[PDB]
Amino acid sequence: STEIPSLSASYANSFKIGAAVHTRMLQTEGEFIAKHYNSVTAENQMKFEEVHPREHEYTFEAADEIVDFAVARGIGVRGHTLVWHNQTPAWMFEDASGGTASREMMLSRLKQHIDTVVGRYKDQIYAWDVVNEAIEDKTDLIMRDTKWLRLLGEDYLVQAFNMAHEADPNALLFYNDYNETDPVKREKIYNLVRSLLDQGAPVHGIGMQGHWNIHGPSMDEIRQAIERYASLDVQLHVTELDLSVFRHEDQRTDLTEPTAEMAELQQKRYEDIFGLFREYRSNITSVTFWGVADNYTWLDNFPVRGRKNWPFVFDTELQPKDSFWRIIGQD
Ligand SMILES: O[C@@H]1[C@@H](O)[C@H](NCc2ccc(Oc3ccccc3)cc2)C=C[C@H]1O
Repeated sequence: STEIPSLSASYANSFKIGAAVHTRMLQTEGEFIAKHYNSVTAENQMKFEEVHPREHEYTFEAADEIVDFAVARGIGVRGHTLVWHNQTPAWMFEDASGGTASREMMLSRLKQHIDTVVGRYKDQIYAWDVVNEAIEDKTDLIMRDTKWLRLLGEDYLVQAFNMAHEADPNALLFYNDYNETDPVKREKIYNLVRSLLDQGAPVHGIGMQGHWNIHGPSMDEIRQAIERYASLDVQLHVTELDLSVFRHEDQRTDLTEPTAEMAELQQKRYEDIFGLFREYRSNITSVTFWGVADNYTWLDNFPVRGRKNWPFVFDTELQPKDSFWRIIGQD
């Protein structure tokens, strides 16, 4: 579209290159997106609260527009989170008295939601994040204490995957999570999917969120996670990749642009990462960035409200950053 090669095309024989999108960027960044991405994920417009605000009311307008945009351009679409403890309306977990919904209610409601959401795009979504972030970060805790686990039951994951698989048996069903490289959590995610496959659950892939930063995880840590998850004979997708220039609970806030140090480390960081992905392209079939360009990122408001970040290879003006050129695939 100017002087830079299509990022997605440079990986056409390696793995998809995708981005998290929102309908608001389609009428302005649609061309840029179609040029550089052969996959898209709705950042939020396909989550439970966004498509099923009320029990008897579905609002698919936004998600439908994203799908029409992609499908008409040969662009793949990943469905994000059907079951997650966040961005899920309260009515789903409540009964008529405002009390907690029963197991039977949870099941019938989850069934209807899945059939409607997954069934709507039957054969159009190549991959669905069936369950998102079910494992704890606490060293001594395996399963995250959520309303799905409490009101539906310990088999809520098996339930979710089975219902989604019936709504569309051709879509790849993924289990998505973050801090997937941390040794302790890695083994928990590994044992989860492992146990699921053993139960006969239709889980075909593990989603490595990739919410990393210019300081970690290291190459070796990512390498072990890759090989570990891959050994399960499932596909691996990097679903929400971003490299924050800030660390956890970062105290810095006077930055209008990355420092020279940040820019240098991020550039080298992206190079090493995609170098690693190419090495494992046999296991990785899709790599999605949680955003299009630095002009917008969910990180600008999380975990610090109003703190600008620049975690992508494209800058605020949609121009390729130095990291872009170091990430161009070999096809
Ligand atoms: O849907 C994605 C989601 O999967 C992602 N998880 C990453 C993540 C998970 C937990 C987390 O931890 C906290 C959550 C709330 C409050 C404090 C910490 C921080 C990031 C975030 C972006 C969303 O668009």
